[PDB]
Amino acid sequence: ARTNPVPAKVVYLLGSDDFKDEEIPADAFVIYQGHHGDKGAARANVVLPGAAYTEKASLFANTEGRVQTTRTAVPVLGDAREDWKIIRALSEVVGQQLPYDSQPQVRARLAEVAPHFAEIGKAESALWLNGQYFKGVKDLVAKAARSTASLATNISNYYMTDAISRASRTMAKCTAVRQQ
Amino acid sequence: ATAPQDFSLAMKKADEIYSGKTVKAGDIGFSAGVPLETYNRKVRIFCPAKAASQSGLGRTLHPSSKAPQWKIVFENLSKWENPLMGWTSTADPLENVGRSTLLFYTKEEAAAFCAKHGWEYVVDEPNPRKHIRQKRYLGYGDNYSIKRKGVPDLAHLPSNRS
Amino acid sequence: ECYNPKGSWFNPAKRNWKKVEIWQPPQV
Amino acid sequence: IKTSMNRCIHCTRCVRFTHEVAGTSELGITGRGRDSEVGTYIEKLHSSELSGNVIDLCPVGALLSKPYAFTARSWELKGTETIDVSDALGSNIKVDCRGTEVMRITPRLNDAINEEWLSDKGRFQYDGLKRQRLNTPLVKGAKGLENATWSAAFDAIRTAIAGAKGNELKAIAGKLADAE
Amino acid sequence: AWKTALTTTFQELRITLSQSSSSSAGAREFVLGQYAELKAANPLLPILVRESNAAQASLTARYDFGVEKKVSIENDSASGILSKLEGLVKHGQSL
Amino acid sequence: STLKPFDLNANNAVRNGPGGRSSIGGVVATVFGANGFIGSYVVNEISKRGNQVVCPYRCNENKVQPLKQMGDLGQVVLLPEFDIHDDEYIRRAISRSNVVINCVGIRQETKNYSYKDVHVDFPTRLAKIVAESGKVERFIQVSEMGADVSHASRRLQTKAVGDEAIMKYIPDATIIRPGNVVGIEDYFYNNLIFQLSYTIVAPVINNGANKVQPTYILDVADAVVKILKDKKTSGKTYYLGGPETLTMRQIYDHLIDTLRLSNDDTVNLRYELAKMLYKPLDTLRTKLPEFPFLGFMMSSDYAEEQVADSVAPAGSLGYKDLSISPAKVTEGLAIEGVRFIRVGGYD
Amino acid sequence: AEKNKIPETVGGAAFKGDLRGTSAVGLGDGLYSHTSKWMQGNGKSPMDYINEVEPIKVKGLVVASHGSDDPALGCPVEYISLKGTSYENPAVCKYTGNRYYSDCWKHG
Ligand SMILES: NC(=O)C1=CN([C@@H]2O[C@H](COP(=O)(O)OP(=O)(O)OC[C@H]3O[C@@H](n4cnc5c(N)ncnc54)[C@H](OP(=O)(O)O)[C@@H]3O)[C@@H](O)[C@H]2O)C=CC1
Ligand code: SF4
Ligand SMILES: [Zn+2]
Repeated sequence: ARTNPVPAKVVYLLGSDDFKDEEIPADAFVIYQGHHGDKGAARANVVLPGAAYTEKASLFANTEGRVQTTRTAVPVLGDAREDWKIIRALSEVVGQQLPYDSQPQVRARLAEVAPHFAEIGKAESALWLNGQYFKGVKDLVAKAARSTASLATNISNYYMTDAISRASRTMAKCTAVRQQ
Repeated sequence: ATAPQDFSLAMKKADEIYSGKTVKAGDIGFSAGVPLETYNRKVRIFCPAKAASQSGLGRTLHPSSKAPQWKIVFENLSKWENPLMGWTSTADPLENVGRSTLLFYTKEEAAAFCAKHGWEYVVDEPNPRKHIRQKRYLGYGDNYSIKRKGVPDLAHLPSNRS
Repeated sequence: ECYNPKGSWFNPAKRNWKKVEIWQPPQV
Repeated sequence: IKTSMNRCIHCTRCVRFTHEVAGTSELGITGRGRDSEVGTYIEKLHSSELSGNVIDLCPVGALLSKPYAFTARSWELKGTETIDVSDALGSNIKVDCRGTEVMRITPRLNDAINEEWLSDKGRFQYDGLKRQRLNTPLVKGAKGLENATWSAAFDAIRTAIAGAKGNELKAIAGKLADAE
Repeated sequence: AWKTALTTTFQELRITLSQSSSSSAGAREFVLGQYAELKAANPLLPILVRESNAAQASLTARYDFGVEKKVSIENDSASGILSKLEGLVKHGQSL
Repeated sequence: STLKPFDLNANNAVRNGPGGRSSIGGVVATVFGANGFIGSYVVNEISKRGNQVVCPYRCNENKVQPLKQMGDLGQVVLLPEFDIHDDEYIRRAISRSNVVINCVGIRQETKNYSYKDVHVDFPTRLAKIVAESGKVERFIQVSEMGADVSHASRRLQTKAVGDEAIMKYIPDATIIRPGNVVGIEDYFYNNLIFQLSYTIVAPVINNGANKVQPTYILDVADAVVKILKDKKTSGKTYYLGGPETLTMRQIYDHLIDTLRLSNDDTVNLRYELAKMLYKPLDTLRTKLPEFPFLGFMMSSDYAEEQVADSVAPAGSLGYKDLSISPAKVTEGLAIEGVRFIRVGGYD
Repeated sequence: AEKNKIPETVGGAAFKGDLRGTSAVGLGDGLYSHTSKWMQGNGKSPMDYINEVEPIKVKGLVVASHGSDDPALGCPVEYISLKGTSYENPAVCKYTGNRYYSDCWKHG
């Protein structure tokens, strides 16, 4: 993919409402999977409803890498489903059926791909291999050029940074109060 | 932590005098007579954390607490609104039983109960609470220490000025 | 036939007591 | 922040938090004796993004949450312990729900990650979980995105994927996508 | 020679190992000595080194269309690790 | 088994719950003729699954009492004053409804209403009113199997003409065409029993040669549900005949056997004689009110429909297309009702 | 418009530009006003009643409010600060909604 960029013909958005506009070639078939209607859903040929973090039991990794898990606080709304179930059902439909058919099997697949995912709630130390990596990428780091940009945050407004915050009325009032 | 020194004394004593006969896991669930699909439900064994609004330690696992604090809870299921009156409708028989009545002193007790009935369970230990103040404000004296701005510089003294 | 709940068929503006607003797709 | 200073017992938790932790140093006890009062002497609005924590720190309801005002009582709410996806800190939270509605979000103790503090975005973004929600599968037509069943959307995705091949299929993951 | 050919053969390479264990000592020697050379030969190839305390050492290669072959690398010297990776490359050639 | 959705547009949004009484089904139904034998079971099936049923009825509180129990609070809506000639009431009845079922029919003529009104005018008028709305997605009309334009009986001819009018206005309507329906409140076995027991002689048109395919009421009620759960069924007529084809003589004999009647009370009132005995009595019916003494059996139309074979056409849609196995009407639960009367160990 | 407006408070017992604490009731139906959610008619609302009542002048910097005239037949006793209050901007009893204002702070 990096060596030979190919104009995408079908783009799958897994909750991505912050994509750069050049990411979709504007003639691609876009599948948006997510729980709020935003820039992603507007540019979708098919929209697949999914549960939110309050409605699903899902795994997230911290900036420290500690694996933590959500619980289903409230039930799923309407004809929406858990996202992994949606992808596995689509896999059966398209003719490439995925091995897992239950949440623990998905967690076992996560444990296989990365062992720390089995250790929920515990941060696993990292072997210091950063120097060997930079010794590996010698030619590439030389390939990288210099840019006329200064090191600064990409967060313009803190209260709105994701689709949930953008929908929130309270965050909008906070932003208006700061901008007055 | 010392002792309740009340009816709980005889309660614990009845516990240690008596014991239960061992049975294979799940056998009692058949004796219970409930629908067998009940045991297909998954169990989470956890102790509630402290509410952020209040500073009492009773609900937490603390030596002050003398009440059972480990709950068996079942996963949340579908809930809807009554078309006529907007009431919250449900079809889950086990909605409130675990939160309301299934209280255990120790995690192993709840695990034993779940294994006896045949419920698959995942035990979640509470995040440890350590009552350790930071070094900056370790004590009341530290509030008015020289740490705030350093030792007072005496270069303002009239002798030092002149 | 004077008093009925607001979710009744008889009610002029019948109420579906849904607590979530649903996204309306853009036109065309 | 909603204020009822009549209910204020003159502890100094809000002032100590605003000074030591938040570091905006806006609140203080102005006055002497019984008419001593807590708050900004001028008309000022609390600027820290940790502003919500004073509400939890307040023992006697003098500082209260304006979004969560007169909406519910404590005994009515079922609390589920989950994590905050607002940022990569993974702040540990307790989501309080009545029926199918999330009513409020409050932090949990985890000395490892969030001592007991929660940012304002995470605390007050539950409002945007009721708005602009996706409930049903949508498939595009000449009339726009329209209601469709799960099977029809999967059929459309199958017809779309059949055309694409290899790197023509592209995936973009969002900020809130989970590991599974 | 064959180290150049990992990119053409493998879509990704995973090295699972234990952070501190006697079984994973050979894997640790392999990763801290040859990972830089393998990356230098195959810059754009993703070689993912993932570790946990109770993790069991393994060497997994994903070929085109999701075919994955896992090779256990436990209690094997760093040279044996290299041989096992060569065998993985040959298996990829067979496909 | 996996529950299948009611194939109605935007059902996925509204539907919620297990599918029971307290669950929400996205079907609001206006069942005309709800208080009737066929209509009550259809109302029961639709309302059982959490759906809302609007039941227009001619003022009669005691007749519509069973429909009150059918559904949860606010689900069964009973509209008090139904007239087939009143357009505004029909528009009000189907205002919120996305499916309309028409079970309104008369077995006999009276002075107030003739066959042509009920079986022709009402379907056409209702078809226009449903067509103008657009919210209604599914339309189901219930008719007899033997209904044909070239039929001697006026009832079965007017029914077919009304069905054709419905097909003209709504092209996507489904015409359910069950046979003689057997049930506890049916007019088939109950009338046959009353004929055998409280009548001086049981006249049988010809020798019972006419073939029939009786079906149980629960099967037709389930067939309605299967019609509504599939959109591919729209625009098609389904001949819901029973599992077994039986001549009328066999049914009379088997009723005599099950009831353990002393002997055969049936007589041979061949055709061309009923056509002279009942022909004036039809003119008598059209000028007099509803009278219990004479009805249904004592008409020339009944004799004309009992000289033909009311059986499903060979090439035709039926229960198999709906994946239903019809239960036999001569054995099992279907026949319990006649069984309670007498079985020879009884009284 | 009301579908994308921020819930706001008029400010009789609150401030002119604050957020209004809101539940999700009526969000599906499309109602965004407090009275619309529970009253389906076109009659006068109790808020319209309480607005019609006028603020009452009192002497002092604190007024005792019992809601009704008899203390034990109304709201709990409440002490309301009259400082910085005028006819245009009166103090409010939270239980009853009565409005009060005083000129004593201006040394009168
Ligand atoms: N043997 C059977 O039961 C079979 C029946 N069918 C057909 O199904 C339909 C109904 O079956 P069934 O229920 O047995 O017949 P019913 O007479 O038992 O039901 C008739 C319904 O239509 C209503 N109705 C009749 N005339 C009028 C009118 N002029 N104005 C308003 N409402 C009226 C009746 O209400 P009220 O009680 O006030 O008249 C009753 O609710 C008939 O068309 C019949 O041919 C199909 C196959 C076999
Ligand atoms: S924390 Fe609450 S009670 Fe304490 S001074 Fe601040 S407002 Fe008053
Ligand atoms: Zn008062």
